[PDB]
Amino acid sequence: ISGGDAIYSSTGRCSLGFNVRSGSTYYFLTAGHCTDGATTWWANSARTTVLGTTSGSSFPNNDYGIVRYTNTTIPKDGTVGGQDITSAANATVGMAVTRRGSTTGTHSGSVTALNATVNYGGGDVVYGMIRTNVCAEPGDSGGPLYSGTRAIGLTSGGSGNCSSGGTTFFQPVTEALSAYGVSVY
Amino acid sequence: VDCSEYPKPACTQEYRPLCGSDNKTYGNKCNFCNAVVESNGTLTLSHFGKC
Repeated sequence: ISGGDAIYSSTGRCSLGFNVRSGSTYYFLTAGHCTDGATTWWANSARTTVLGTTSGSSFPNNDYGIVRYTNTTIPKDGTVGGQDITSAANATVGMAVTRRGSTTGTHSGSVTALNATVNYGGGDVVYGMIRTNVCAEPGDSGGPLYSGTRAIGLTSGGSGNCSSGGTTFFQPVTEALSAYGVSVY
Repeated sequence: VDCSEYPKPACTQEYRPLCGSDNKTYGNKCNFCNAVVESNGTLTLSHFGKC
């Protein structure tokens, strides 16, 4: 399973952000709004292929979560679909980026602003987000935003749709790697 | 589902589908409620789950 693939929790479906590790321990990153209140994660709708269990979750304020792999057989590719990812980088205004998600597949665009505040309501506000003109739709949450072989962000939310065009905000991935002490591979 | 606090400029994008009175599957409550608003209150909930 790789960046962009579907992930299922008890509650619904999100997308795998990036495969990361610490030592010999494998985890995956996804959005914190997906990890919040999720314990177990599976690879299919039927919930028969277990992936692992939530180890950390940060939302609102930030929007990242981490799940530790408990499935031993499943290949854990350090890619996004078949795109290799070799490092993490900071987003910059004007940077060309690509998003992949379980519902919409792959879509491109550019970083239009940094440090945006997005208010999802009910006190669910997130800060420090990357704004882009890339679309996203339900199910795409938590998938990767990358640029070339650089990991950049995790999909959080936004408006619009892929047909009409829209705006998507992403959580800087560097902040999660550093919080959990993990790195991409 | 209550769409009173809508509209909302943004929605998180997890998938937990709902079925609208227009036969469209809405991906989550936030997306569904913003559509309600856009329709000026004419769209309603048919049932939970995909259509």
